[PDB]
Amino acid sequence: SFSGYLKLTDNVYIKNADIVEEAKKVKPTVVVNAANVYLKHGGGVAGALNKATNNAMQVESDDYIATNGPLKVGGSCVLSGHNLAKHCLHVVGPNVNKGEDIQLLKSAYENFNQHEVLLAPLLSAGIFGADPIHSLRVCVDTVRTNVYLAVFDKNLYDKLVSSFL
Ligand SMILES: O=C1CC(I)=CC=N1
Repeated sequence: SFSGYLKLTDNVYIKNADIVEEAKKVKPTVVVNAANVYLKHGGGVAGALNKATNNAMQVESDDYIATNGPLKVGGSCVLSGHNLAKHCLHVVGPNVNKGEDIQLLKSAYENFNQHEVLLAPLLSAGIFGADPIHSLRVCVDTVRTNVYLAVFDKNLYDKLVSSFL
């Protein structure tokens, strides 16, 4: 299963790792994508996960959007995990850089509760513009299922562990 994770709470674990590399090594049941409402996997975690699937995630996502329309901010959808996981839970955290409401971060993390165990990034962190310390606090206070957080940035990882209440 997952290795080298630091236990934060009863159910939240954290590691300084590239989520693509974590997914290829573990091949978890669920890998969470930091998605936008259009499932346009351009940059950040989404661009990286999609590129690891040789664009298969984008092809599948475009078919999903053609059929169903866009997701809601705070919403999610379950798609194939391709070569990374059994499934990919595409979760839309609020993008602060696009003026979206940070209050929706709790709704976004609520999606994780429908899955027993997940490999995930910190929602709304990185290019989404929210404070990662706040995202980790919402995560531990919202997610009740087992979440293995992969934090790409080492300096951020250290700051998150050292400041965790
Ligand atoms: O290139 C990337 C970005 C991020 I954020 C996580 C993993 N790979």
